[PDB]
Amino acid sequence: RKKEFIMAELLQTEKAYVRDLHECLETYLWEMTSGVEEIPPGILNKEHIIFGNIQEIYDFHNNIFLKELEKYEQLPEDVGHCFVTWADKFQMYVTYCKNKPDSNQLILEHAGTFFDEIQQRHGLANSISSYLIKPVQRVTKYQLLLKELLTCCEEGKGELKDGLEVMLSVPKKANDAMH
Amino acid sequence: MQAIKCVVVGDGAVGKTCLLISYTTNAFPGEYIPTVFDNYSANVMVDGKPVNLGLWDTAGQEDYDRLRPLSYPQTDVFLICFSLVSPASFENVRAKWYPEVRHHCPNTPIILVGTKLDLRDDKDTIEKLKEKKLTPITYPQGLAMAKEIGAVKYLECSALTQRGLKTVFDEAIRAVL
Ligand SMILES: CCN(CC)CCn1ccc2cc(NC(=O)Nc3cc(C)on3)ccc21
Repeated sequence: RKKEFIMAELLQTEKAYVRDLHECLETYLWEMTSGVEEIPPGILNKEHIIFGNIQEIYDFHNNIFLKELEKYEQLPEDVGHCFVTWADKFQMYVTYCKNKPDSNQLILEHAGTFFDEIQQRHGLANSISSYLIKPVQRVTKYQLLLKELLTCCEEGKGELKDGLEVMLSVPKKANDAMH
Repeated sequence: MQAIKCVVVGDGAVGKTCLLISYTTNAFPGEYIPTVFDNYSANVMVDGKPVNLGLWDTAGQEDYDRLRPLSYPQTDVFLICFSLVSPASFENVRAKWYPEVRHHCPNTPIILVGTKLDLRDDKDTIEKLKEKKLTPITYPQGLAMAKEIGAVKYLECSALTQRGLKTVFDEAIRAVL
């Protein structure tokens, strides 16, 4: 029962994360790249700095990772392998976090109400800042879910410990990369 | 209409996630305690004035000292939490949470929140602590700590019983208005 609730959360939160990155990309990012709206010169062609590699992170989750997690739905005791399999892709969270401070400064110092205007316009609860912390949150969350699985999966649990190892090591690497 | 970013910090033992879930859903989640609380916003009226309250969880980031501050900038108010039945989480207010919050957001109000109020009078909890030569954290300890960190209020609450819980967040809002 507990293993089933955790897996269900892992899956539902993964879906929402993909939705949230998608939303970010097709609202805040799209307005800038579109060229429909008036773009503060302090940020013009600096969408690389604002959104870092969030595209690539979204593509990972949307093209691969969510599809693979879904396959482990009835296999909660084995889902650690999913993280082992796809470990190298998580290295892109290092790049993202490294860049997040620069992203944040940029938005303060040069963006004025540009993104607020877009938020108001599109009717979004989440600000661009709320969307942009999400990768950082998500990448620290997976280790929580794996620890929870470990409290309730038998000696068939080295298929979690390696998964957890990976998901402890990604955020540490992202952490240790900060200036 | 006024937007409010509220960040919740503190040790894993506080039950940050459970707190926020229980406040937002009006109910202790009971059966299963979810590990994921996604950034939230909702309208609430306070002292008449309606307000848009933003809540950010930080659970998971407890071991990433350079990742945590990514959530700090532009925060309107911090809830710095400790569990009332964990002396260590209390001491960490002083040792870990207050320092980094001050270092990044030197002029941002802090509410000091004692969680797991319902466990302070629990025989098994009390006995588990006496076996470690400890006791639960009592009211004047919270007050004294709040004074020491420049917290605007010290508040105690239970995600379980809902005792003090709505008030924590009322006061987070009042500390910004
Ligand atoms: C001895 C271990 N117990 C499990 C904890 C077992 C007995 N028990 C089961 C659920 C439960 C829940 C609470 N209480 C809370 O969680 N209060 C909170 C949380 C936050 C935040 O703030 N208040 C008390 C006793 C309970």
